Amino acid sequence: MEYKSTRHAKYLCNYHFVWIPKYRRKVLTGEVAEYTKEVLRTIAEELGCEVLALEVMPDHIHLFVNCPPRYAPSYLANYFKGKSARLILKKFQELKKSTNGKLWTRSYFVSTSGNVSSETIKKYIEEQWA
Amino acid sequence: MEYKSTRHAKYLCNYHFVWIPKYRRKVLTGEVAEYTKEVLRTIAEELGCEVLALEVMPDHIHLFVNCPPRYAPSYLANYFKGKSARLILKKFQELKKSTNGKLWTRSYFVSTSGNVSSETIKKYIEEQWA
Repeated sequence: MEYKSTRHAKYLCNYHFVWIPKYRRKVLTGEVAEYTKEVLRTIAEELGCEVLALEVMPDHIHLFVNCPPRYAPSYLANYFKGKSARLILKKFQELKKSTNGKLWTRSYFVSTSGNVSSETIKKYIEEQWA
Repeated sequence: MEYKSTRHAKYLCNYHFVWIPKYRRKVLTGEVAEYTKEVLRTIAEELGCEVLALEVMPDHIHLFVNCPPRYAPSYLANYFKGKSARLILKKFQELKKSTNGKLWTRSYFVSTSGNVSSETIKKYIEEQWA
């Protein structure tokens, strides 16, 4: 698709993150559903990532993102999860109390994406040699 | 594709790294090209990454690795390149001379690979409940 590039590196790192709430389905809904969409969208940009897709559901979150090369997928997962937890619960005191603190589980799913043409490889090379 | 699992994360992280040497004059070939293809394999197993394709043409390396979520693309890119430089130079002192410790330029190309289908996502959500 389209490639970002510092003089560091010409890169394209697309990750799908996917994770679930700690207690089933009395949570990600209504204002809660939307603030969650707000906060992650801006955590994404706080780091320099781009939201490519983001669906929130009462059973799960699925956050598809483009991200600078300095970030480990693990760091990213724990970051989105970590800081969304803090935000949501300080914005919905109700939740904090009945989720006993634990809004997420300590598990996550991450999957890379993109299917790289042997043409752009050539491009990088030639526009490197020059 | 093939999805791996630690205690607290399910992952697939396929990256294509591409980088170049400074000089050209049959610098990556035969004697070298064989060791290059062999040290990167080594370094890959040193990190827990597992090589999915690796090609060494005089003009470019194209390593295609699947890696643990704990490594950031940068850290890997500098790791393969930096660590391979250090060895190749050692057992090819002739080239260390006709180069002055300058095996690669300080740029690189990384790109993610992999799809995600809905089936995949549900399956993960669906097995995280029990």
